[PDB]
Amino acid sequence: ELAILKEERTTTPYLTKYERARILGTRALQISMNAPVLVDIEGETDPLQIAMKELSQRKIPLVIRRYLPDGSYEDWGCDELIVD
Amino acid sequence: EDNNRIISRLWRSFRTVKEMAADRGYFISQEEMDQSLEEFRSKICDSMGNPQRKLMSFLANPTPEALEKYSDLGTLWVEFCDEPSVGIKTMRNFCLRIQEKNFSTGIFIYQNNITPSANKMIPTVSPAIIETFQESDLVVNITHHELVPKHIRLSDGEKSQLLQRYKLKESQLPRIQREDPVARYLGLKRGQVVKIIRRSETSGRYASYRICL
Amino acid sequence: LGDVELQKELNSEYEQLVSDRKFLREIVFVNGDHNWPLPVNLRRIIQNAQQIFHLDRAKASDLTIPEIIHGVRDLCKKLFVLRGENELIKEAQQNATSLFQCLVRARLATRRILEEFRLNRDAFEWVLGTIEAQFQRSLVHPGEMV
Amino acid sequence: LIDTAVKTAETGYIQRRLVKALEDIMVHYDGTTRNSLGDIIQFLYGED
Amino acid sequence: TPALTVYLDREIALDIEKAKVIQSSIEYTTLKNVTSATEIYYDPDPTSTVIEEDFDTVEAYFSQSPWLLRLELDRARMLDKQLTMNQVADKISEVFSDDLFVMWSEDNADKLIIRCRVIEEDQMLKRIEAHMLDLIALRGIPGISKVYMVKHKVSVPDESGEYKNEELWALETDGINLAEVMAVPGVDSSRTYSNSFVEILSVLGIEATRSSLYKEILNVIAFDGSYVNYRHMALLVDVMTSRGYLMAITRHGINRADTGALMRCSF
Repeated sequence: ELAILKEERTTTPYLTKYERARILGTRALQISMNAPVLVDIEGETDPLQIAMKELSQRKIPLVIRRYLPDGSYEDWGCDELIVD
Repeated sequence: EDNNRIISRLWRSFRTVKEMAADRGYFISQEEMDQSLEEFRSKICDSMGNPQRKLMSFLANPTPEALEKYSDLGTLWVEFCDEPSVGIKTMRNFCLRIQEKNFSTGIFIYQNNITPSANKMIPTVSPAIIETFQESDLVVNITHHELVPKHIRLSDGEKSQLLQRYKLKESQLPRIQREDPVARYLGLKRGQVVKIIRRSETSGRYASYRICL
Repeated sequence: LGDVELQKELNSEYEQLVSDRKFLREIVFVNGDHNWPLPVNLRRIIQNAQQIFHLDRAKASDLTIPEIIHGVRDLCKKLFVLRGENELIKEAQQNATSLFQCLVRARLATRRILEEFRLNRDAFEWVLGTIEAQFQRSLVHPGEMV
Repeated sequence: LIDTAVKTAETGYIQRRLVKALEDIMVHYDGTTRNSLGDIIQFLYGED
Repeated sequence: TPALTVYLDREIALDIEKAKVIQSSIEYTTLKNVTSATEIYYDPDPTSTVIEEDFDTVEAYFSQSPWLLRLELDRARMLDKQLTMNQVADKISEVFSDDLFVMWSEDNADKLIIRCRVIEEDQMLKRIEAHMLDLIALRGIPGISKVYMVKHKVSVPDESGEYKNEELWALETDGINLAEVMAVPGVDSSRTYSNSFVEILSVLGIEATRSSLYKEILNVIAFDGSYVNYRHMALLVDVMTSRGYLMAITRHGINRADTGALMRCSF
């Protein structure tokens, strides 16, 4: 009804600064609550740095729902948005 | 002397009225466009030199392009009145004549003032449309000013396209007053959308859209 | 020397440049000012390309004219401020990047690329890709409290 | 000293009024600049 | 400080005498501006006089109420405004067509005088004198109290296409009347500008109002060499002109919007 098909998605293909900040915060909070970790944890123990490692390797299992001013929205998985 | 100045100002106002009509889409003969001050004085003035404002009143028909585009474009009547103050009498005659020959739009150019009692007949004369301008206002064509970019009224289909492209409602657009000098000059009715292309120092060119209230 | 099926492209380039000249002089900047804040510093890109690809010894350049012209033409059609196949979307996209396209074409001209900057093919491709990426990075993010 | 002591109140009032006037304006995912009512202020931010 | 910048037509814009004539045409002078001192004389007989200077003038002017007004016109004030006796007397008769009969001494006369007759009336004369001194115009646009002959270093392309400075006269003013000055012949009607953007809105529309608003804000900010990026002032002027009319940054502007009650109360 308000979801947009993956073909006519006309928002930016790039992760914005706010989306990146909130995604990292949410992933860090999740990992600090003994959530499973998708990357191989080698040296670092801080949940924020682990979340950054996951973000770089496109392994954060989250979805951004971008609301338009008319109420409709587009859904983008974190692994398909482009990270600078 | 001052007679020359009065005649020149009246001729400038007449040229502005013709430019207004042609801009709005009506066909005007190219020779009546280039009407010169002396030739105008020949065709209008008297032996005493004072001008008959009853000969300037002309009739304009829609150019075929402005008919294919603005399907709601009827036939235009333009009258320069002789009474400086205009009352309910003169408006009654004007409205009777406009409805009498099914003229869609009647422009009533006056000199001094149009009284509110007369002013009340302007909206009550459906389905015809009566607009008024003051001669002092028409001396300069303001659409030629450098700060006034070119306004182009959209058609119904293009207005719908504009609203759907932005997923917009009519009330969520920038707005223009019906009494705006460029809306007044263009004969904008409520709900019609002009497109305003203008200079942009950051991007070169920028298109703006306003809905007339 | 003497070719025609290439002089056509050279004339197309020069006519686009004259169009930009006329546009900027008569509509946008009538008083002649030509130093304006714009995204993506092209001077720095060109000099970085020279440093990275070692453009000394004025070596014979393997960068053909049609490839230069088509590279800049393709680049000008890859700077996306608005995405969508709509028609007003296309109009707004071209209105958005007209001044920046004027800049990119004033700098990456065929004579300038070949003589003034003496770029080879690698430095040229690097300049185009860097302009692409840095322009995509200069855009405002949705959510800004502007 | 009088200028420094006295003008700061007018300046702070001006900045408060500007902030209240422009506080609800955001760039949206379609590029437009709209207020809280959804009304368009600029069709593209900064026109570029 | 209201002010217009009246750009002249190019033929005028290079010549200085023509520009000064346009200045004279655009500037506002009233009968107050050229009058020294007014008297009231009892002159019982219109064909004779009790005075000793103007008897010869009216004996050369001949071959109603006995209340006379004898107003005097200083020399230099007439000289500087290109005004003579003929135009002034005509202007008085313009609004006192037939309820007043005007006598005027000649211009070379050792005393520059005007005499008028009404057609107990020692106070209607005073009322008429006050209304003349305070409402009779001579030439120019009302609302323009001063005009200046200013020089603008415009940069225009040469015949070789290269940009070169060019020295043009233009007019700056005290007061504002955009519509009437825009019409005056000799003025570039497409380039007259006002520092009051309310006037711009009333005359030129809302887009010109946005342009004028940006120009004023940029002037105020960039006065001291400060540089604010364009987009911020563009946003500020777009918020102020978005509804079709000028929205002030006040409660009277902000709180007349359609936003929620909690926002408006919070301000």
